[PDB]
Amino acid sequence: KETAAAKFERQHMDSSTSAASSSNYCNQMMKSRNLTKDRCKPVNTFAHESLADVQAVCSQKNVACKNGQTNCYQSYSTMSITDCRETGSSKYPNCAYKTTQANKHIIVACEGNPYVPVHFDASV
Ligand SMILES: [Cl-]
Ligand SMILES: [Cl-]
Ligand SMILES: [Cl-]
Ligand SMILES: [Cl-]
Repeated sequence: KETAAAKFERQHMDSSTSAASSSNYCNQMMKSRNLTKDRCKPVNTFAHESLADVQAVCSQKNVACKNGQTNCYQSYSTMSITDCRETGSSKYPNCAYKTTQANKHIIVACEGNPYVPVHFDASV
């Protein structure tokens, strides 16, 4: 079974590029990160910062999660991220995604030792 730390890294990390280069970024990344295997994952967000910078968020501004938990952390500075969401024509096994790139603060839930991000809550 995939660990909660590695699951976040597979779903929400993309340090290779600075930003989403094209509209086909999500269609390629959702397939490459195995998020369209048996079901097209409706909403997923990739971060375009180094692994150390996203892991550093857990020791930053402590905020409440959307569900009610107190282990979420908002980043101090705005980070380059891309939100991938299914379009109207998206239907398995032909998953289609909308690519939207913007610079925002990231909010991530952190747990364990070392204290690393496991869930991507939202972006502000
Ligand atoms: Cl791990
Ligand atoms: Cl997400
Ligand atoms: Cl680590
Ligand atoms: Cl998540």
